[PDB]
Amino acid sequence: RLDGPGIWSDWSTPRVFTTQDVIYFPPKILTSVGSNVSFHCIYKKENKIVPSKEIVWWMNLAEKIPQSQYDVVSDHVSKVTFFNLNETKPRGKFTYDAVYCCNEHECHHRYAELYVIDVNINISCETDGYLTKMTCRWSTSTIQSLAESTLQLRYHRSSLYCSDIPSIHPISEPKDCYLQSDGFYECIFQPIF
Amino acid sequence: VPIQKVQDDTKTLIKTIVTRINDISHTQSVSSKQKVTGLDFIPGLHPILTLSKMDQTLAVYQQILTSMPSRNVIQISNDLENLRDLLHVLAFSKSCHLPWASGLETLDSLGGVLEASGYSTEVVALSRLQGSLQDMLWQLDLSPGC
Repeated sequence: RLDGPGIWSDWSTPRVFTTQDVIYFPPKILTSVGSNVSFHCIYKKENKIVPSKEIVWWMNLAEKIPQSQYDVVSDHVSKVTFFNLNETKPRGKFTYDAVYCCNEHECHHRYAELYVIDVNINISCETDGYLTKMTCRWSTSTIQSLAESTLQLRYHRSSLYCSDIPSIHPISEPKDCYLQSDGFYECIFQPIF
Repeated sequence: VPIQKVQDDTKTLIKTIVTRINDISHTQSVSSKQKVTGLDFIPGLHPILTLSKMDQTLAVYQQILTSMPSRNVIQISNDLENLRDLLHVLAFSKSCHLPWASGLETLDSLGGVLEASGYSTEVVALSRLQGSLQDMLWQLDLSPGC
């Protein structure tokens, strides 16, 4: 008890956590096309931290990352910077890129996952002939490759007009959209401003 | 049992499996010879001089492939089984007694790698399988012995 002469409770059951042999931080990155992503790693060799000079990066165990992207933040941790990222092509079931940081030629099994999915969804809105409701339709062609993904239309209503540069608003409202026979989701705003 | 026909069928089966692995795009870009730590248990390129070594190698590969959920891999496992049977009939035609290879007793460790990193295990296992098949095919004319 925080206030007063409280009595200490019994100790809880001890929890044991065992770590792996190579540290990637952050382990996974969700990003878009054209963004810059920095990955940091610490490599351990027989309970000894390898210096950042020996660390070499590879993409999906296929080709060595050029040393221009290599940066030494500290003597223990190395990092790589990716600029103007393109969409990662799906190689079989895996839709992400596995970036490996290794001690020289010899590499480790663990990696870092880079998910660059296509978020460019075109939404077209259209009002009825009596201007009573507005139906907005959008396609799902670029999102069929990812399972367990939930799609929700979020809209923010301004008091007057549209800004010159649209932006994500922290306060937003969900919209109920229904899939049609043609593969397009339609959401009906009634009444409309 | 025609020895020559079995040998030619064995050759064709090997090329077939190699092509199957070729179809798997992610495997092609990965270096077969390159070493990755943790996968060491997988029987990669280390001189496979004899028929008994080939049999145990294929047995281990079948055992590893069986555990991984993939449609292509199941067919590859079946082809490997047929390959082993072909090697056994050839070993019989050569008056050799091949004991039926058990897989690796040491699979209690493979689970960990499959859980932590499926992608690495799959790409390495496939590329090393392709490599092992290629040296086996090279050596099959050299008059392999038991």
